Amino acid sequence: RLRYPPEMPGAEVKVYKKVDNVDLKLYIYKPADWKPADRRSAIVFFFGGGWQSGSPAQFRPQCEYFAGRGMVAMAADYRVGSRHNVKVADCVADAKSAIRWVRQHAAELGVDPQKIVASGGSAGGHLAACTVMVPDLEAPEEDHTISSQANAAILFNPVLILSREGLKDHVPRQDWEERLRERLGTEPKAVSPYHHIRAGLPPMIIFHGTADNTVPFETIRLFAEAMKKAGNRCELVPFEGAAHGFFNFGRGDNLAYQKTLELADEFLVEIGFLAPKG
Ligand SMILES: [Cl-]
Repeated sequence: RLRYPPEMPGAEVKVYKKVDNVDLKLYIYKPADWKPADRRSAIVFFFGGGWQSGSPAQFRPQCEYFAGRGMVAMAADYRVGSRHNVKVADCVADAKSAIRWVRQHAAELGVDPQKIVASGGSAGGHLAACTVMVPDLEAPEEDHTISSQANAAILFNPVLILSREGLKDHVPRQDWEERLRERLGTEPKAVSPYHHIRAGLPPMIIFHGTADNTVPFETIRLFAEAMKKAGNRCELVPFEGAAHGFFNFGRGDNLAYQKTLELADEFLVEIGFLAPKG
């Protein structure tokens, strides 16, 4: 019941990438007092759906929230398996193309090109994480010299471990890695945020349910532990007993929705991307 293509009432629509004969769109929400020479922080949301399905509609409520707070907030479309027959590496390239485009067009968007936040849920959280910390896998036909790298991330139960290398798997299952290579369209490590943990990365906040049966909470704890040891600001907010998707607008009386927004907001204030309320 999440429509594709979404209505996105009140959004300005921009095509950020043309590829395989599809126009990939950003649904852009500006604040009421937006003017062209502004230098606002921006946020780009990537929907979840296993890199197979989903809709930018998922993050419309969050875009409206952050536009109300003075950000240029947007939800990005990206290619997925069920509609475009792509693999995960393609989705990653699209997400990188979105951040590049916003940076490239920062002036006309009224945006500070160094305050661009990547955000998303599950598979889309994975994409957001890739824009912050995984090297580009392919050179774009558009905007070649602009960085794709986001300046911060806000992740809603992301997928962050996509390879089993350097883990405590008791037997070598190189076969599992070969199968992953075929599914992902590249070497699994090359789209596995966990395998790119290093010092000097942009800051992030992660919301994850401790009862998540799709993405184990322990994968996220490992990630955050390692990020902190590398000296990165990586705030892990557990939601005790919560399941995958807990944060969505319309779930559990919107309590987790509201809480994640408050905390994401405080994060952005903490890192200097938003003015304190008032
Ligand atoms: Cl779950």
